[PDB]
Amino acid sequence: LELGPGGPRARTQRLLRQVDAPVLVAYCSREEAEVLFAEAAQAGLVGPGHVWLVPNLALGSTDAPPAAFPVGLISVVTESWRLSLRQKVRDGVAILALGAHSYRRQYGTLPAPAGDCRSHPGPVSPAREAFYRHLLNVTWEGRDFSFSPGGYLVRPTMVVIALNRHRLWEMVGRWDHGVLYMKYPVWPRYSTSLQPVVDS
Amino acid sequence: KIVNIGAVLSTRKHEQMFREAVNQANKRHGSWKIQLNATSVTHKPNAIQMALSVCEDLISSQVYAILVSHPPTPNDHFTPTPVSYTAGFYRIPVLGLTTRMSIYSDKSIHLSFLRTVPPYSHQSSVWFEMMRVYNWNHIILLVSDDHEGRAAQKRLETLLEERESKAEKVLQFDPGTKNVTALLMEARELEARVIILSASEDDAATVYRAAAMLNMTGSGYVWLVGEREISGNALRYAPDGIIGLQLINGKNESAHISDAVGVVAQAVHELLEKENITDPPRGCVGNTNIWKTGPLFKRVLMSSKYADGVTGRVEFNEDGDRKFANYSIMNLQNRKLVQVGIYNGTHVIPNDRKIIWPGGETEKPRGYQMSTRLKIVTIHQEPFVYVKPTMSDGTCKEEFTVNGDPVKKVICTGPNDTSPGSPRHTVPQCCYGFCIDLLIKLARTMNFTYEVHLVADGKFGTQERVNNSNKKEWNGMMGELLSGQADMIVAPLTINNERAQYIEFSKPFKYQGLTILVKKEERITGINDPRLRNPSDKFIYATVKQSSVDIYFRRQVELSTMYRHMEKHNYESAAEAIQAVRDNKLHAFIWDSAVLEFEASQKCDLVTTGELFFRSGFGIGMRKDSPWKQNVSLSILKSHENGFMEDLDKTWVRYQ
Ligand SMILES: *[C@@H]1O[C@H](CO)[C@@H](O[C@@H]2O[C@H](CO)[C@@H](O)[C@H](O)[C@H]2NC(C)=O)[C@H](O)[C@H]1NC(C)=O
Ligand SMILES: *[C@@H]1O[C@H](CO)[C@@H](O)[C@H](O)[C@H]1NC(C)=O
Ligand SMILES: *[C@@H]1O[C@H](CO)[C@@H](O)[C@H](O)[C@H]1NC(C)=O
Ligand SMILES: *[C@@H]1O[C@H](CO)[C@@H](O)[C@H](O)[C@H]1NC(C)=O
Ligand SMILES: *[C@@H]1O[C@H](CO)[C@@H](O)[C@H](O)[C@H]1NC(C)=O
Ligand SMILES: *[C@@H]1O[C@H](CO)[C@@H](O)[C@H](O)[C@H]1NC(C)=O
Repeated sequence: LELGPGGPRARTQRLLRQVDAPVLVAYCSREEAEVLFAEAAQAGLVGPGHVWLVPNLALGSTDAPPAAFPVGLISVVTESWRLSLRQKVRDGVAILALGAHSYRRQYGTLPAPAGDCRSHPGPVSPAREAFYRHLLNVTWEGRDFSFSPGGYLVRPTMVVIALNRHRLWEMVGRWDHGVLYMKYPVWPRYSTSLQPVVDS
Repeated sequence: KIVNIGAVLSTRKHEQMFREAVNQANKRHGSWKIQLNATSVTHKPNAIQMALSVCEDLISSQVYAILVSHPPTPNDHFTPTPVSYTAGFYRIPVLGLTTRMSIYSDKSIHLSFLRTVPPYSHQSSVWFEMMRVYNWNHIILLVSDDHEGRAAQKRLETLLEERESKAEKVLQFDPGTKNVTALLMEARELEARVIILSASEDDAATVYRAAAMLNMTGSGYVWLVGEREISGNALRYAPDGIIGLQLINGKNESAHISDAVGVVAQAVHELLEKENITDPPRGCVGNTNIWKTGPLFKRVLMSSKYADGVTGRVEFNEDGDRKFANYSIMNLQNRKLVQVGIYNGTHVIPNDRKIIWPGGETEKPRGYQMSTRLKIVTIHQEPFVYVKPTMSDGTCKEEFTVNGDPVKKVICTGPNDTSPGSPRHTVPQCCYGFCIDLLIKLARTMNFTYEVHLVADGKFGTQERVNNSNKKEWNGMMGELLSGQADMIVAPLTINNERAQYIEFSKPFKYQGLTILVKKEERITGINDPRLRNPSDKFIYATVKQSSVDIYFRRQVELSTMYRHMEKHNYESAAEAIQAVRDNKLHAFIWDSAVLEFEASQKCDLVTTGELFFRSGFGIGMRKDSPWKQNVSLSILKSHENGFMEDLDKTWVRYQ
């Protein structure tokens, strides 16, 4: 889809009429998410018999779900999504501190801090990738924070959240690295406003 | 209205020429309603300082467009990157005219960056055309470990794969490192003779040096690289008679600037006829949101096809790249590149200087070299593969059969009874028997020389996930064949779907099935006994793990419960399970027919049961690509009508 400002609805809505799936997965931005939610609202594919999925990118504030967001949408995020910013900062500082302390345990020295902006060191300062390696494996409060070679967190513990019947975002389940848990072995398909329907 | 157009240059001459080009655009279209003005900045060695200069100079004015070129010094090839991020913060379009790196080609990080010249990765496209020129297939890929190398690899593999073709193999190397010859070693003996490569100039020089000292410049061998790999020290180390790729407009930065100004003028004039035009933010500080027409400008600049290019009609691709590229192919004859072809947007026309290939010839050599010396992998199986230690002379004591003929014994190297308790020292013992007999028969039939050795791990192999549930791959002989360690599978192997999904089989040279062995009423009734129909703990039954019957029990979902028993008692070889049954440790052993009735007729202390419920064939399985498939098929069929394996059965399995 185009989904940009002033995008031709006929080109989009026509193909939506050509869309016949009851279960969907979508990818877009949060503004594009709002636009497509409105577009499906006039398309009628928002109905209870319809399922649509989306990654974290098209989501804004979990505490601020816009009215365009339809009820029953579900995604998965980090467990720290309910932790306040202070807790996140403390955990990050703890990760850095434990990495530095592991560097000291292996060698007994503080990690060399970086320089200023009017120059740029060429070599990688082998102590620095030693610190990086000791930072590649982080565990705190039982939650591992070992990162990936791709520069991000690898093998994390995720929580699956779903918008509730009161337009509230709440967690339905948890993916613990090999195991799935989730409430509601059936999904309440509210009658486009409320009152989930019993499947025949 | 005045619109500012920005440039990033360090020449002090192309700056004034860019101003003159802005004036020329004004002459071509007119700036009475919408005045046009130019602005030039100088890229600096310090990335932070030049980014600050861009922020406080080019953003301090509501500049609608910006372009960049490379500095003469090869230091900081990614100089435009801070400019790209600065434009991205407000999502501003940016043009790079001189970059050849696919890093900038990414639009997930560089949203509105456009590049006139395609990167070195797009160079890949011409090699595909080269493949069409010479009707070649035996492609060997060599590439650096850098992101540019991986991107080029992906592009070229896509290009070769839409034609249902696949690269024979791919090799990756760490840039700047040495001792690459060893890597070249494991690529040296492959049957292919045409080569492709992707690296940097110093890496190109290193590999040129290695190939020269490895005699890789001989006949048949040939390869092709980009401009940077045939320049400077790389050109110095390059051999003569090597082919090379050249840009039509590699070094004329002025032409790039002219065409860029023209296309920018076209795009901006198409913009000004529209409404809701938002001025770009003035100054980084005080503005922290998106620019609205920025994405609009990129949308109308994808659609901008600039015909008045000095280098011709400039049409951007889906990703802002000039389509239908203009290249040339030279030949490095006597330390100079000489014209051998011109690449127009989709094909090549040769003109003169007939290609003098590195082997010293002027006629096109086939990019292939069939090997008479072939690799053979096997697994120990006494009725079909007899393995015995050799004595001091390097061989083992040969003996003559009852008929008086000697048994033909080949030198097979095995890691001293491969096991954790084995030192893994691969001693050359002697192998002989049925399979060896038929190998030597078909070999002298096809005259091809052979190298025989059993499998390293001693296991058949199955499609299994890589360690921590990563992608599926083959173990055992299928592993060595999908990797190329051997050429055919010479063993009483069981044909099946998944092997056929990756390997192929000839017509089966033997017909066989499955049955059970026990010791010495209590007759286990074949397969339909609730003793086995219903899994029972008191009764023990298993097979060899990573084998065909494993796949049998896996596909038979209703039998999965018995498969659950498999997980407890699966063996690794036949002999130890045979001893366990003779020791009554194992109640019953399911396995293939032929071996099993052979053992029953020989030892007579154990009894077989159950019919050959799974009809199957022992056939020569090997790679889909190689031509020996039909040849070996017809040869073994001719032996069948000749009853040669009947004589072999009389020699080995019958009369017991
Ligand atoms: C570099 O490119 C510029 C174009 O920007 C060339 O200048 C013109 O090139 C055309 C092509 O033959 C000539 O017909 C014009 O007479 C040239 N004009 C001027 C003012 O020179 C320039 O010749 C190119 N130079 C090199 C070395 O490639
Ligand atoms: C982290 O990994 C490094 C090796 O890269 C190892 O030396 C160190 O002991 C590890 N520490 C932890 C807590 O795993
Ligand atoms: C190169 O020289 C000859 C000719 O091929 C060959 O015998 C020799 O082994 C080769 N040496 C290397 C290092 O490849
Ligand atoms: C590419 O080649 C064509 C054919 O020779 C020639 O017109 C010019 O060099 C290039 N064309 C364009 C449109 O760039
Ligand atoms: C591009 O050049 C080729 C030959 O190099 C020639 O077929 C034609 O001029 C162009 N290709 C096509 C498909 O038109
Ligand atoms: C010998 O082998 C070569 C290549 O393997 C083949 O071309 C030739 O026909 C063979 N000759 C005989 C008599 O088998």
